[PDB]
This record gives sequence, structure tokens and C-alpha cells, in this order.
Amino acid sequence: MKGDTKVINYLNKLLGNELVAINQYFLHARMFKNWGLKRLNDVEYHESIDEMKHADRYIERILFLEGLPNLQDLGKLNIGEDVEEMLRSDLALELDGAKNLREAIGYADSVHDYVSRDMMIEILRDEEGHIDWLETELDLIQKMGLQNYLQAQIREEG
Amino acid sequence: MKGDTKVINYLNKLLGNELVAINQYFLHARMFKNWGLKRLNDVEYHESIDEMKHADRYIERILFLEGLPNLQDLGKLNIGEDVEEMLRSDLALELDGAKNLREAIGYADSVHDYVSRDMMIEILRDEEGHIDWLETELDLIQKMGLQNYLQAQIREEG
Amino acid sequence: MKGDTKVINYLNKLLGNELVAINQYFLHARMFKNWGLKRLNDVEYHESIDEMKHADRYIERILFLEGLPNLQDLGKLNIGEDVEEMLRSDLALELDGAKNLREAIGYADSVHDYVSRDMMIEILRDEEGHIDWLETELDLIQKMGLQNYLQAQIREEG
Amino acid sequence: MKGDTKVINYLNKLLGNELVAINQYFLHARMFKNWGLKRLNDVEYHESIDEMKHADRYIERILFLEGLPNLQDLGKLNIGEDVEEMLRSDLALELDGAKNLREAIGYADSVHDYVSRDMMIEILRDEEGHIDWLETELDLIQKMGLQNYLQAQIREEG
Amino acid sequence: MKGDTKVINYLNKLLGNELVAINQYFLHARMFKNWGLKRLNDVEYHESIDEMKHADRYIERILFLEGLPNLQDLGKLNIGEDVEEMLRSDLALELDGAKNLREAIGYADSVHDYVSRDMMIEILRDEEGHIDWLETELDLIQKMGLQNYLQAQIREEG
Amino acid sequence: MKGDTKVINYLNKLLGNELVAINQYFLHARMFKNWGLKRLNDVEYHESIDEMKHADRYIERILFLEGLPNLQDLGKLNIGEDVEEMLRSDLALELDGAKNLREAIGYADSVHDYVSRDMMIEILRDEEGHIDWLETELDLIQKMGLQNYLQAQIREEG
Amino acid sequence: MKGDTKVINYLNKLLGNELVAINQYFLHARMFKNWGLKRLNDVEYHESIDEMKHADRYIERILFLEGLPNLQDLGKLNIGEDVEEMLRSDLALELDGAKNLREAIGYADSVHDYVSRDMMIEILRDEEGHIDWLETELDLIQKMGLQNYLQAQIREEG
Ligand code: HEM
Ligand code: HEM
Ligand code: HEM
Ligand code: HEM
Ligand SMILES: [Mn+2]
Ligand SMILES: [Mn+2]
Ligand SMILES: [Mn+2]
Ligand SMILES: [Mn+2]
Ligand SMILES: [Mn+2]
Ligand SMILES: [Mn+2]
Ligand SMILES: [Mn+2]
Ligand SMILES: [Mn+2]
Ligand SMILES: [Mn+2]
Ligand SMILES: [Mn+2]
Ligand SMILES: [Mn+2]
Ligand SMILES: [Mn+2]
Ligand SMILES: [Mn+2]
Ligand SMILES: [Mn+2]
Repeated sequence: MKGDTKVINYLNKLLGNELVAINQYFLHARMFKNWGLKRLNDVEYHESIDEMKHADRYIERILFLEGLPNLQDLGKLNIGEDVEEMLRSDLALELDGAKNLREAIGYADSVHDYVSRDMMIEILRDEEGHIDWLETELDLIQKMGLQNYLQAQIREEG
Repeated sequence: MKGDTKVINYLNKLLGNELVAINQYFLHARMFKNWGLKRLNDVEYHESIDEMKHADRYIERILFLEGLPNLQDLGKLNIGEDVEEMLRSDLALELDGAKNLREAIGYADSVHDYVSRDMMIEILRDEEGHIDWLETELDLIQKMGLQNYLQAQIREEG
Repeated sequence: MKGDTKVINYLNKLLGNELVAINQYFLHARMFKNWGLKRLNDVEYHESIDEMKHADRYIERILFLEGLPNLQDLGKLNIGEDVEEMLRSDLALELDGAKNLREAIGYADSVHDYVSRDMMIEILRDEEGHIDWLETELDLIQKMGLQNYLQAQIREEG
Repeated sequence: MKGDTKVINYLNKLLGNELVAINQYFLHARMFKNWGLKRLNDVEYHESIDEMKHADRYIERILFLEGLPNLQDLGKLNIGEDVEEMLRSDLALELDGAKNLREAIGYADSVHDYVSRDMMIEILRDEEGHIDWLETELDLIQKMGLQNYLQAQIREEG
Repeated sequence: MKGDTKVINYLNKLLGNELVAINQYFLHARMFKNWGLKRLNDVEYHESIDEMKHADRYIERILFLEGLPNLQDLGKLNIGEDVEEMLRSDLALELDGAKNLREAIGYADSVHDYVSRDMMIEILRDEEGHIDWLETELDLIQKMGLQNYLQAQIREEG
Repeated sequence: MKGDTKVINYLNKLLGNELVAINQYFLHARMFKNWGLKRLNDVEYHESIDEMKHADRYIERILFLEGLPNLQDLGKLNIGEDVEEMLRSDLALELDGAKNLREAIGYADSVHDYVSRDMMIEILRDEEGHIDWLETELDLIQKMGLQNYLQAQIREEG
Repeated sequence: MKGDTKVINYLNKLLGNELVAINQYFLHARMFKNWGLKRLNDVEYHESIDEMKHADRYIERILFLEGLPNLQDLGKLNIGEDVEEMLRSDLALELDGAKNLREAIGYADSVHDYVSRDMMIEILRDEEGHIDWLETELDLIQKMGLQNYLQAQIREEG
């Protein structure tokens, strides 16, 4: 069912946001794992899987609406070399994406694409959850100190 | 079965004590949870449920005795902005309530309301248990330090 | 994630609406139970639990958004001394709250807080369900008469 | 297998009778449910499902016989605004349909379509069952009175 | 709970859209079945059941809001005499209905009926799914040819 | 219980019709099987078993009524050398038999043998089912073509 | 354990090869799915998951060897607009990658990194399996024709 170019553009931009996030979260996961921080690897890994699923949602929506998903343009990945740094990159990225999400959600309403705006609000509720975990983690390093924080990552929780 | 105004007054005052406690414990629970302190959220949450049940006990007793429960007057909640502070508010509150409980228990005996005094001693045995957990927690922060204490709350026990 | 004062104000006002409702529904439940009306106690009790859960939803949202839940101000509880009267208080209260809910939902959209507006519409769909049960009950008293209606409450349904 | 126009006409008229009945029974069901009369909603709902199945039987028979089912013409639905009234509409409708059924059954025999007359007698045995329930219900209102009758509908039987 | 005439009008128009769809999908189902196309009958049959459930949703919403569902006016059913033709009717119909759905969803928001707009977006997400299956089917006939397409329908999938 | 010569004659003629059908359907079944058309063999085989059971029904009825079943006269079997041809023989035969069935059913009524007419209408409902499968098959060859139709028979369905 | 720059370069180039393959296979999967070709979507989807796992293998090896995985550079995705075309892109890509794999395997031996060459030969045995499926598919279109081939994809195998 063909449906509104602008909507398909927002969708493709949002997809791009996802693509950079799966890559950055996956490398971070494996960097943490590598350091022996099992808890951080377990969490960052599943968020990457979440992003992966967010992306498939867009790809399918774009295809229904009769557009062509763009999986060719990749964004800048800001990796970071220490955990406190890595986590902040993750947060900044999440924040930018949420911003794009709000822009896109308002427009779909204007244009009456309520199902595209329904899906996006679902995805935004998720992002805001990634945002909460990162914020909490960053404060914990601040509150218990880095060495206690590091010792607290060597075994994954349950 | 109508039964002694003074008793119904003590019961209503005690109920009020409970009402402020459910509110303060519930906000504290969610403040802890929010900070990522799962263990503190789990405990403070169940104490709120305990208080909630204490209250239903009073409401029913007052109704049997033919009085009208007072759920309109709320007390001062002293929240606190740091855990050590939050826990001390909880303790002080518990202490005040226990004091009222003893006053009320002695009077029911004078007046021969042994079933109201039976129920209250049950509730007091419970309060004294809330009092013990808080005292132990506050000393632990004192003994292992705050950062170790904080690291020790990030996963709930079993 | 800090987010819009006005939204946090609406959220806190809505929470207050909930707090008065849990109290009024719980006292009503126990008044009915006390009279031997098992069916009315069972229903009014679970609605109180629903309101209780609505409240926890707000408390957590306010905390995420970085505001402070207000559990200190309690509203006027209009109890009532006969069932027809009690049920009408419940209805009026529900109606007022729904009104606040619509005001708050429209504003979150303006401000782009779609996740806060998502949660609220969920809670509103629930309120409108409480509103339907009360309306039906009040008409049944009108249609079968009060004594038949009363006889119809002495055993809880399933 | 092409087979007798007149038979296909009777079949289509009978189908029409069914279509109006599914609609009237379904609205009535939901009107009762809405009023809190669970027993009346449960029964009227299943009769609607019975009519629904009667219709599919005709649609398939018409198609075999090589005719075209007519699902375009809808009859007059006589709703009614009170239960005694609603039930009487249901009865009248059933009565009219049974009358058409007998006309159609006699003709299929003349014409030797014994399988069409076999199916119809099955459907008629069913109608006469809908007719019996309605008659019994209407008399019960007459015998115990409307308020007792109404109180007797608020919980579905088993 | 009485609520906005215009909303109840849109709801009734939408219900009408559903009614024509259940009828057209059900006849099509049985026409396919009749031809020996089991796969097409199985799918078209369940979509009819979906529409049937969509309708019950409206009927109940209209009744809550205190309006009267209109099950008297039936729309034009455009049947079709060959499968490619039948499927295109189904698609066109779906498309028209989706259009009405968007009009109605925007208005409920204006008027603040968020629960009616919630339900409708759910129903629209469904329609868009019926729309996707039909589009895919029509292209498959185009891509493998009609005879291969026909041979591919004689046994239902799983 | 001795009962009406004419009825016993119709019964014996009908039995004869069955006997030729079991033979033709069984040879056809095995011819199809032989060619590797599993689906056609499976179906034609079970119809032969159905006819076989129809026959036993007559044999027993004739014996009760005190007549002697005639299993000595066999009819003309029209085999056919290609599937389209084979299926058409089967159809023609079925059609002739149904015709005899209607003649016999009307007469039993005249004569009041309602149990013989009951059994026969059961058997006729079955024949009309054999008639429907053959008609559908013959059209499918017409609609998808013979080679696609043939490829569609090499594995039995379920 | 730090280990040979050249090896880490080959590893990173190979990882890049994987990254483009996951993207192209995933879009193709969803394009096929979209067209209603369930079998092609199921297969192309799992190959994408295989590539995804190949990539994680490299990322971890690079990290052990003390290099930094490069997830920033994405290659040219050659999509294609028809299935025959899409499958050929997939094949060409696979072929190029296998070529790089052989170059890298020979060098690790020279340099004595037998564990890196062990892992790579495992991954190459896999690629050669992706290569075999594509070759077989492309010939099947050639041998049965495209319409028969297309009809053969509408239900996933098992
Ligand atoms: C367009 C890019 C990609 C897309 C859309 C994508 C999509 C997916 C999806 C939807 C799944 C299945 C989700 C589920 O299990 O429910 C999956 C699984 C996974 N992905 Fe990705 N992915 C991509 C890139 C990546 C990257 C860069 C890596 C590896 C470096 C990766 C590693 C994995 C792994 C390891 C799994 C799970 C395997 C399993 O448990 O069976 N993905 N991917
Ligand atoms: C007069 C005030 C209140 C009364 C008497 C009351 C009473 C109760 C009771 C007796 C229960 C059931 C206990 C059990 O599970 O055995 C309950 C459950 C609970 N209450 Fe309250 N409550 C009140 C205020 C609060 C507040 C302020 C909150 C929320 C902010 C709250 C949140 C809950 C929750 C979440 C549960 C458990 C829900 C579940 O697990 O199903 N309550 N309450
Ligand atoms: C206002 C019109 C109608 C309404 C609202 C309606 C509603 C329904 C509903 C809600 C159900 C149950 C859904 C479920 O199983 O979860 C049902 C079942 C069904 N309907 Fe309808 N229906 C209508 C018209 C039709 C027509 C025209 C036909 C028949 C020609 C039909 C045939 C059926 C059948 C066969 C079933 C399923 C029976 C079973 O599996 O027990 N319906 N209908
Ligand atoms: C060319 C003539 C016929 C052939 C080759 C034939 C063949 C068969 C075969 C192979 C079976 C299945 C055997 C099994 O169950 O393993 C069968 C079953 C049977 N036959 Fe015949 N038959 C013929 C004539 C007759 C006649 C004249 C009658 C009836 C008057 C008859 C009555 C039955 C019955 C009742 C069964 C068993 C039904 C069951 O238990 O499901 N057959 N026949
Ligand atoms: Mn995401
Ligand atoms: Mn995220
Ligand atoms: Mn207590
Ligand atoms: Mn306590
Ligand atoms: Mn609420
Ligand atoms: Mn409520
Ligand atoms: Mn009927
Ligand atoms: Mn009926
Ligand atoms: Mn629908
Ligand atoms: Mn639809
Ligand atoms: Mn027979
Ligand atoms: Mn036969
Ligand atoms: Mn690979
Ligand atoms: Mn590969």
C-alpha cells in the first residue's frame, strides 16, 4: 500500500539510527566481555538484539508502504576506550535517536499514518528504557566508585 | 457490636499511623528501585504491603465495633534525599507508632477489650520486626561503609 | 531523563486523584463486606487494587522524568451512608478524574511526550471500565428495586 | 449439480430470514449484556451463532445447486426497547420464518429434492427449539413478575 | 457514559463498513471452497471471522457511549465472478474502509475520546494486514500465472 | 416382516446400481494408483468402500422385508482410458443412480414405508456428495490444465 | 595476546565482507517475504543469521589478538529487483568473500597462527555451503521455469 514519501524518509532515517546502535552496542558488549565484565556484556548484548529487532520492524514497514529500505549508509560510531566513556556514547546516541523519533511521530499524525505512529511510540517506549539503564549505571560508578563498580560486573546477574 | 469510644479513637489514630507509613515506604521503595538498588526496593516494598495489611485489620475492627474509620487525615511524610537519611525517617516513624501502640494496648485491657488488645500485640510484634531490620541496615552502612553497602544492594537477595 | 514540568504537574495531580480513589473504594469495600454484601465487597476491593496499580505507574513515571511524586496531599473523600449513595460518589469521582485525564493527554501530545500519553490512555481505558460497572449497577437498583438488588449481593459471583 | 429454480428461490428467501435473525439476536444479546443481564446475553448470543450456522448451510446448498446466494437484501429488524418487548420480536420473527420453512419443505418434496428437504427439516427442528425457549421465558416474566425475573438474569446459569 | 454524537456516527459508519465486509468475504470463501480452492476458502473465511469480531467491538462501544448500533443499513456488495476479480473487490473495499478509519481516528483525538481512538487504531492495524495479504496474492497470480496459482490453492497450507 | 413387492423391486434395482459402481470405482482406483496418481487412487478407493456399504444396507433391508437380494445381474461398466474420461463415467453413473433413488423414495412414501425411504434419503445425501467431488475435479482439470492437475495427484493429501 | 598485524588486517577485511552480507541477505529475505515467497524468506533469513555469527567470531578473535574490530566501513550492497537477479548478487558476493578467505588462510599458516586459520577454514566450509544452495536454486529456475519456481516458494518447506 503506497504511503507518503516523508513518512518513508523518516522511517529510513530512524532505521539508520538503529543500524549504528546495533554496531556500537555489539562492539561494546564484546569489549566488556573481553575485559571479564560478564554483567556488562550480557546487558549490552541484549540491547543490541533489541535494536536488531527495532530495525526489522522498520524494514518491513517501509516495504509495506512501498519504499526501499536504505541499509547502505552507516553513521559515525563513537566507541570510547574506557567503560564510563563507552556508556556515555551509548547514552548520547540514544538521546539523539529519541529526538528523531518524536519528530517522526508528530508528522505521521499530521499525515494520518496512525499505524506507523503506533509502532514508533512502541519503539520509543523501548528507547526510553535503554536510556534509563544507562543513566542508572553511570550514577552507580559515581556513587560506589569505579573499582567497586568494576568488581560488581565480573559475574552476570539473574 | 458497639464498643468503647476511646478504643475506637486509639484504633483510628493507629490506622492513621499506618497510612503515613504505607505512603512513605512505597515512595522510598520506588526511589531505591529508581536508583538501581534492587535489594532495598524489594524490602521497603514488602514492608509497605505489611503496613497495608495492618491498616485493613484496623478498618475492619473499627467497623465491627461500630465506629467509622478515618481515612481522610494524612500525616507528615518525612521523605529524605539519601538512603541513610531515608532509612532513619523510616525508623523514627516506626518508633513513634510503637509508642502509640503500647498506650492503646494498656487501655484496651483496662476496658476489657481483649480481642482488640490481642490484634494490636500481633501488629506490635510486626513493627518491632520492621524496627530490627532498619537498625541492622543502618549499622551495616556504618560498619562496611556506604560504597560497599551500595554495591551490596544492586541485586535482590533470596 | 528530565522532562517537562507541566507534564510532571499533570502526572502528580492525576496521582492525587488516584490516592483519594484507593481510599474511598477500600472503605466502601469493607463497609459492604461488613453489611454482608459479598459481591459488592469483592468488586469494590479489586477496583481499589486497580487504582493502587494506577498510582504505582505514575510514581515510577514521575521518578523517571526526574520529578518528585507528591503523596502528601489527600483529597476530600465523599463516603456516603447507603449503597446507592456510596456507588454514586464512586461514579462522580471517576468522572472527575477522567476529565483531568483528557486534559493531561492532550497536553503531553503538544509537548511530544508520547510515552506519558500512551500510559495515560491505558489508564483512561481502565477508568471508563470502572465507569461502566458503576452505571450498570445504579440502573439495576432502579430496575429490580433495592431489596432484590440487596438479596443479589449476599454471595459473590464467579 | 444444477437444480430447480423455485427451490433455489425458497432457499434464498430462507437465507434472508436467517440474516435478519442473526442481526437482531446479536444486537439484543449485547443490549442485555450491557444492562448486566448475563444469562440473557449468553442465550441470545448462542442463538445468533446457531442462525449463523443455519445461513452457512443455505449458502453452500445454493452454491452446489448452482444458484447465487443473495446476501444483499436485509429485512426489517424490529429491535424493541425493553426485554419483554425484545423477546416478543424474537418470537414473532421465528414464527414467520417457520412458516416459510414449511412452505419450502412441501415444495422440495413435490419437486423431489429430498436432500434440500432433509436439511430444512433439521433447521426447522432447531427453530422450533428457539420458539420453545422464548415462549417459556415470556411466561416466566408473567409468572414471577419482572423484578424477580430481572434479578434471575444477572449471573449466567450452567 | 454518554459521549459525543459525531463519534457515535463515525462508529456506526465504520460498523456498516464491517457488515458489508463480513458478507462479501463469507460468500467469496464459500465460492472458493465450492471450486475446490481449499487454501483460499480457509483464508477468506477467517478474515470474515476477523471482521465479525471487529463489528462486535463497535456494537459494544456504541452501546457504552449510549448510542444505538445501526445493523439495518447494508452496503453494496461487489462480488465478482473470477478469483482475480473477487480478490480485487476485497482489496478496494478494504481500502475504502481504512480511509474512513483515518478520518474517524483524527476526530476522536480532537474530541478527546482516546479510548475510542485506541480501539480504532487496533482495528486499523488489522485492516492493513488484510490489505497486505490481498496485495501479495494478486501479485503472485501476476508472477506465476493463473494456472500455477490455481494449482497452488487446492490443499490448505499450515 | 413381509413388505411390498414394488418396494423390494426398487431396492433390488438400486442394489444393482451399487454393484456396478463398486466395480467401476475399484478398477479406476487401481488404474490411477498404477499410473502413480496416489491422491486419485485414495479417493476413488474410499468411494468404492462407501458403495460397498450402501449395498450391504440394501441386502439387509431386502432380507428383513422378506425378499431375495439379486447379486446375479451386473450392469455395463464404462471404464474409460484417460482420467478425464474415467471421472466423467463415474459422474454419469452417479447421476443415473440418483435418478432411480428419487423415483424409489417417492414411491415408498406412497406405500408408507417410511423406514425404507429414510435409509434411501441417507444414501442419496451420500451420492450427492460423490457427485460434488467429481464435478469439482473435472473443473479443476479445466481450470489449471491437465499437466498441473496430474502433478497435483502424485502424493495423497491429508 | 597480541598477534600479527597482517593477520588482524585480514580478519578485519573478512569481517567487513560479513557485514555487507548480513545486510544484503536480510533485505533480500524481507523482500521475498513481502512478495509472499515464504520458502525464500526462511532460507535467506537464516543465512543472514549465519553471517551474523560469522562476524561475532571475527570480532572476538580480533579482540583477543589485541586489535580493534572495524564496524565503521560498510561495502556496496548490490540489491537487485527480481529474484533471479537477487540470488545472483548473493552468489557473486559469496564468491568474492571465499576468495579473500583463501588468501587469509594461507597467510596465517606462514605466520603460524594456526588457531586463526582453524576458525577461518570452519567459516569457509560454511560459505561453500551458502554457495551450493544458491547455485542449485539458480539452476532450478532454469530447469522448471520461473512460474513453477515461484509457485514452489509460497509455503516454507520443512
Ligand atoms: C541490518 C543489520 C542487522 C539486522 C537487521 C539484524 C537482525 C537480527 C535479528 C532480527 C535477529 C534475530 C532476533 C531474535 O533472535 O529475535 C538477529 C540475531 C542476532 N544478531 Fe543480528 N542483525 C544485524 C546486524 C548484526 C551484527 C553487526 C551482529 C554481529 C556482529 C549481529 C549478531 C547477531 C547475533 C549473534 C544474533 C543471535 C543469534 C542466535 O541467538 O541465534 N547482528 N539479528
Ligand atoms: C488506605 C490505603 C491503602 C490500603 C488499605 C491498601 C491495602 C492494600 C491491601 C490489603 C492490599 C492487598 C494485600 C495483599 O496482597 O495481601 C494491597 C495491595 C497493594 N497495594 Fe495497597 N493499599 C493502600 C494504599 C497503597 C498505595 C499508596 C499504593 C500505591 C502507590 C499501594 C500499592 C499496592 C500494590 C502495588 C499492591 C499489590 C498489587 C498486587 O500484587 O496484586 N497501596 N493494598
Ligand atoms: C452482524 C452480523 C454478524 C455478527 C456481528 C457476527 C458475529 C460473530 C462473532 C463475534 C462470532 C464469534 C467469533 C469467534 O468465534 O470468536 C461469530 C462466529 C461465526 N459467524 Fe458470524 N456474525 C455475523 C454475520 C455472519 C454471517 C453473514 C455468517 C454466515 C453466513 C456468519 C457465520 C459465522 C460462523 C460460521 C461463525 C463460527 C461458528 C463456530 O465456529 O462456532 N456470521 N459471528
Ligand atoms: C470387485 C468387487 C469388490 C472388490 C474388489 C472389493 C474389495 C474390497 C476390499 C479390498 C476391501 C477392503 C479389505 C480390507 O478391509 O482389508 C473391501 C471391504 C469391504 N467390502 Fe468389498 N469389494 C467388492 C465387492 C463387495 C460386495 C458385493 C460387498 C457388499 C455387498 C462388499 C462389502 C464390503 C464391506 C462391508 C467391506 C468392509 C468395510 C469396512 O469394514 O470398512 N464388497 N472390499
Ligand atoms: Mn531501537
Ligand atoms: Mn535503544
Ligand atoms: Mn503496621
Ligand atoms: Mn512497621
Ligand atoms: Mn485509576
Ligand atoms: Mn477508576
Ligand atoms: Mn435458523
Ligand atoms: Mn431461530
Ligand atoms: Mn474489520
Ligand atoms: Mn479487513
Ligand atoms: Mn451408493
Ligand atoms: Mn456414489
Ligand atoms: Mn560468513
Ligand atoms: Mn555466506
